Amino acid sequence: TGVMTQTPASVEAAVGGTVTIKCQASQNIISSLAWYQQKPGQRPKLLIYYASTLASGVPSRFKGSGSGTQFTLTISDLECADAATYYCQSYYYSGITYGNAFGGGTEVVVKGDPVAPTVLIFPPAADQVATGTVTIVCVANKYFPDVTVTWEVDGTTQTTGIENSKTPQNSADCTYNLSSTLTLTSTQYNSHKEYTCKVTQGTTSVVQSFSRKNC
Amino acid sequence: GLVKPGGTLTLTCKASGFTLSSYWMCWVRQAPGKGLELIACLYTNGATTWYASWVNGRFAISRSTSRNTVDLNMTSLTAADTATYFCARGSGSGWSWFNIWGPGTLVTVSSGQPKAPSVFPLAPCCGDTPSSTVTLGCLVKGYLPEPVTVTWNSGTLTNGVRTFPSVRQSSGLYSLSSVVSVTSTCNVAHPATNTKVDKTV
Amino acid sequence: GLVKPGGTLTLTCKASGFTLSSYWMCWVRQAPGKGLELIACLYTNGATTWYASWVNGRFAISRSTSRNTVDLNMTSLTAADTATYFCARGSGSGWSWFNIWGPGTLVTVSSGQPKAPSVFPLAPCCGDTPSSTVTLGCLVKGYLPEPVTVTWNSGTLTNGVRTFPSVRQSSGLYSLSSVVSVTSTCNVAHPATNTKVDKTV
Amino acid sequence: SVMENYKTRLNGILTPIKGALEIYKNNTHDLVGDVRLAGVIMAGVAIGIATAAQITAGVALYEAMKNADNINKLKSSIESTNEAVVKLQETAEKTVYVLTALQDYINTNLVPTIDKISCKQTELSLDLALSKYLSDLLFVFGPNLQDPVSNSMTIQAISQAFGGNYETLLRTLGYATEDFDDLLESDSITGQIIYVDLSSYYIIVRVYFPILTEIQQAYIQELLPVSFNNDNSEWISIVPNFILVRNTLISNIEIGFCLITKRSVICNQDYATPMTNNMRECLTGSTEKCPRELVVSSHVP
Amino acid sequence: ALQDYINTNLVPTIDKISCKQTELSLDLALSKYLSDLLFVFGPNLQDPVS
Ligand SMILES: *[C@@H]1O[C@H](CO)[C@@H](O)[C@H](O)[C@H]1NC(C)=O
Ligand SMILES: *[C@@H]1O[C@H](CO)[C@@H](O)[C@H](O)[C@H]1NC(C)=O
Ligand SMILES: *[C@@H]1O[C@H](CO)[C@@H](O)[C@H](O)[C@H]1NC(C)=O
Ligand SMILES: *[C@@H]1O[C@H](CO)[C@@H](O)[C@H](O)[C@H]1NC(C)=O
Repeated sequence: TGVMTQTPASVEAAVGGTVTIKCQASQNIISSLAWYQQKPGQRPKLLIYYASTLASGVPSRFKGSGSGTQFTLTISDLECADAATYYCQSYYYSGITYGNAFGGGTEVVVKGDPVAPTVLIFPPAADQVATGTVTIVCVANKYFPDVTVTWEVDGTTQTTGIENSKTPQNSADCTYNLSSTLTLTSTQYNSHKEYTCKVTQGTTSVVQSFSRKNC
Repeated sequence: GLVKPGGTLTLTCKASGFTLSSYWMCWVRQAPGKGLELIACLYTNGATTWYASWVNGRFAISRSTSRNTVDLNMTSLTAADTATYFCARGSGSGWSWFNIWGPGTLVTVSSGQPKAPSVFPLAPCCGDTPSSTVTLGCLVKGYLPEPVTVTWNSGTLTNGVRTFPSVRQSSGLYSLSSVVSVTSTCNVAHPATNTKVDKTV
Repeated sequence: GLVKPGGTLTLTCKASGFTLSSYWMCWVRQAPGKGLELIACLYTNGATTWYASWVNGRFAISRSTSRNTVDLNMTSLTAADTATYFCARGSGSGWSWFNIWGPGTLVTVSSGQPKAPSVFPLAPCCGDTPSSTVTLGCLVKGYLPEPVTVTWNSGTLTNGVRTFPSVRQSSGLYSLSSVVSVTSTCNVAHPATNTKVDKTV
Repeated sequence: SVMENYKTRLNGILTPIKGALEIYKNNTHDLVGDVRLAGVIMAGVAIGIATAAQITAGVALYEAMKNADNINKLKSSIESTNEAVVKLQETAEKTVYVLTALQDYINTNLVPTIDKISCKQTELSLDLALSKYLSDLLFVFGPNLQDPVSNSMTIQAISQAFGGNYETLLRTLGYATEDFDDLLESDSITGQIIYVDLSSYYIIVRVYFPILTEIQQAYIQELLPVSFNNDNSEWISIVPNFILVRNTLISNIEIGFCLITKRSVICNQDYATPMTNNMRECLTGSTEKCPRELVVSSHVP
Repeated sequence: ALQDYINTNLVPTIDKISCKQTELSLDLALSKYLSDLLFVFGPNLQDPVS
């Protein structure tokens, strides 16, 4: 059958640098390869067809090369907006030989200017206390690089009840956003007096607190 | 989007920018957070079909040839079949790269039935001191069908919109959060359960 | 470069940027201070050859077809045959303009035998007043093979390098001069006699 | 969908040839060689009815099967070829040459103009090219080809699969001889289909390139007819214009199937035919035995 | 012969295809011309004085 060995799975490169993605076909495909761009929560965007031809309206810094079994994709003068997952696909059709497959994909992430996070915390509503389940969310805004998230009630660390999802890199400054939420029942929410949420960016660390009454 | 393990589902192309019969047409699938996977193409004649090696007659393409639609049929579904199913037109009559991608249809296999979303107004309390910069938003949890739409006061101010991606809890339902910032106002709709509630401005 | 009147010489192409058999290949010659003259081409098949009207079987092309080389053979040489012999690739398989020129091989017919160059350190004496601008250099004379290479302290400072062209004396040997300028250091090599002397910095 | 339709049509054309070849391939067995038998055995009961030439052609097909299997090891490479003429090397053993139909048209007339004309225009042009190729190829490889197990088909007819460019086919294999044109025009250079691939839609042909041999003690005398007058009338002797003499034996000859040159008569077989004794006696010198015919035409030698 | 093919099909596409591709196409054109011309001007033409 037909398979596509795409390397590497993920890669890091600073803004203004060059990144190289490679796709390997099990069989000869005679320059019948395409390259797509896909950003999270979006449909793919065509970049290169026939291994070399650039799709209309695509910047020239995306350069494809290769023939037969080995192909490469090179992105020069890297920008923040370039961070996305990049796929390759074979549409080989001699007439008698059929070779169609997608690449595994390569996640590219561009190193922007380091930026400290601004930490926020949120209190539960009154209807939230009902049914005995309460979510308190702690969010971090405009930050890079990746940060660790920790919660601490009354001087104690918690391993369960937390779920966090991170937005895609902002296309202008390569900054991530976080939304960590913690859930427990209303009886244990009322028994503890105060909760604190700690965000850590290397040596730097940001904390946020809130009273039990009111916020 | 709702479907039962072992059930069947039928999807349709939503490209609608051309005559569907004159173009090369595949169905591309992408599991959440996974790579794109090609399922099945359909030649312009309408009888010859291409299938990946793994489908093995589990999926089937046809076209309405009158309403200008293309369908995909599914059987014996499993948890691995949960994905976004993309209808991709392919630039030409024959085999080729895709330059038009359909919006896609979310598909969720699960023993659970559609659950109405729980909307919470999260907000810094009135007791704390109000700064010049304020941050507000809504919270949506307790819903089983993946697709959510988060608009804000009918979307007249979207400069500070910051919607977050969904996440599963251990029980199988999702939850998201959205925050805004304005100088010192929220409607969330969930079509599968047909809930469009908006209160506490 | 050394050869005796009536002797024979064999040259080789130094292009080495492609497969030699797939391209149109001539040998171009240029007497010192004279115009370019075309000697002989060689078709890609390797048997058919083109010759100018004046050679009349005096020159001959062949290819090693294994080491990817092309040769030129010469007989009954005279003083007119003294020239730089260029191997020129010609853009295509068939007849065409040349877009790649080989570096060329100097050829000198002469009754004399290779003579080692005489290197002199010319320099304004230490007695005269030293100005802010100083001009230094070397001098090479007394050598019979035309090609000279003039480098300077292994070439780490080439901003003020000013090498001059060679000239013949009446007896048949050459002489050149090179000058530099720096703020208040010379190696000349002559490969045919295999002399690479460098002293008096 | 043009290529799928073309594949279906070409399979419909090619399947009978493959079955006809398989009739002999399946019923030809190569027993373990030894001193008792020096060849392969043909299943006469399984063949059923066959002429001598057809059985000899089956033997030739067997002898081809070895190099045919060697060539088919490169099947994946054959499918990947995108040039009109290509040379295949793997171990410098039996270098395989591959000719592809319409590949030059795809490379020089459709791919270069793909930018200039619409996709539907290009598709229609491709379909037209394939259909014309089928219309021209059908005369030779259609139902007219009844016995594919035969090395009697000329290479010019065989080359219709390659647009009739038999010069490229012959020069690619490297054939070279003074009698190249004499062998070609006398229908002496022949080919035989030795393998048909219905999945990859390619065939392997074996070119039989002979050498002309002068038949010793034999010549062919020609007579130039001229009208002669008798009884106030014009007449023409009704006599063989070409007489074959071999070992001083007079016989007729079927010149029509031979190539006549100024120096010799070139034939792809012995075309001698018997002559009645009266004609031989007249050529012997009994002129009253040769008939004549009235000349009424205004133009006669 | 073949001058119209040289002028309208090979020189216009010389930019678009490789030199080896163009050379092969030219050789193919000449060989097809020889294959078709041979039936009339080959050894079949025994008496050119006619
Ligand atoms: C899909 O398959 C099922 C079972 O084979 C069948 O009931 C259903 O009608 C099919 N749908 C389409 C659109 O073919
Ligand atoms: C050049 O010609 C001379 C004399 O004919 C001969 O000795 C020599 O081998 C030739 N060289 C080459 C490279 O053919
Ligand atoms: C020849 O044998 C092959 C393999 O056994 C079989 O597929 C084919 O149908 C046979 N053909 C005939 C004419 O018996
Ligand atoms: C196919 O296209 C590629 C890229 O345009 C090109 O490099 C190659 O030479 C082409 N091959 C043929 C046979 O036209």
